Amino acid sequence: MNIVVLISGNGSNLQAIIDACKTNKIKGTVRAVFSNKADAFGLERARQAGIATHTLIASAFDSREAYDRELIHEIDMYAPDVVVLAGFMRILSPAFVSHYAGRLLNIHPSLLPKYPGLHTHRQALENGDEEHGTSVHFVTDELDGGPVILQAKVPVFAGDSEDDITARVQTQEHAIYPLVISWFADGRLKMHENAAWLDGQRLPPQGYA
Ligand SMILES: Nc1nc(=O)c2cc(CNc3ccc(C(=O)N[C@@H](CCC(=O)O)C(=O)O)cc3)cnc2[nH]1
Ligand SMILES: NCC(=O)N[C@@H]1O[C@H](COP(=O)([O-])[O-])[C@@H](O)[C@H]1O
Repeated sequence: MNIVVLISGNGSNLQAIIDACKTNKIKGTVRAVFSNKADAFGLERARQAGIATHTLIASAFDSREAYDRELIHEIDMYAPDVVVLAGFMRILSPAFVSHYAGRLLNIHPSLLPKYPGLHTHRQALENGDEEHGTSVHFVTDELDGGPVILQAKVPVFAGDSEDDITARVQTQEHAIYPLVISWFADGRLKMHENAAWLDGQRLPPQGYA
């Protein structure tokens, strides 16, 4: 099974996917890593692991719809079974999402539906929430609002800075994202429009395993 992952930055979630694949905890392999950022450190992590690297700068493209068609064109050389967003900072257009319908996955750092945009850790901190988290979901047109597959909650404390909530949440991501990609790789996980289905069971809105 061919996985390609899209990144915009450090690549710590990418690294976890590579390591799980390597130890066959995921029955499948990362064929290519795409970045929209030429300085993304995740590309050096891909490179050291011997995966194909591709940077595709949108300055160059004149239109959203246009950038996304070159990106579809290049991804499909690797013939992906699943494409996974892991830190990719761009809204994907209806066409992209329509093309990878059912096999497009993302990790969002909030307990969805709660903070469906950017700055979610700072929102948790400023609203004085007890509990923060992370959510793995199927990507849909609706920004950060496709069916949730698995969340992991985290405590937010008191003398807690954004960096502390951030690193605590990232720890959970590194454990639950390889795990839902292996349920996908084993044929367990499916979307049947707007619903996520694990082992034939329609999952509830907040996910769960
Ligand atoms: N269609 C779609 N659905 C999704 O649920 C989705 C999930 C993530 C959502 N992640 C993010 C990450 C960064 C930005 C971001 O930088 N947004 C700015 C810049 C414009 C752009 O994203 O292309 C903005 O104006 O919101 C947006 C969403 C990636 N694209 C998706 N695209
Ligand atoms: N909705 C998009 C988004 O903000 N995603 C977040 O980007 C980070 C990338 O980490 P990494 O570069 O170390 O993998 C991840 O922590 C992920 O939750």
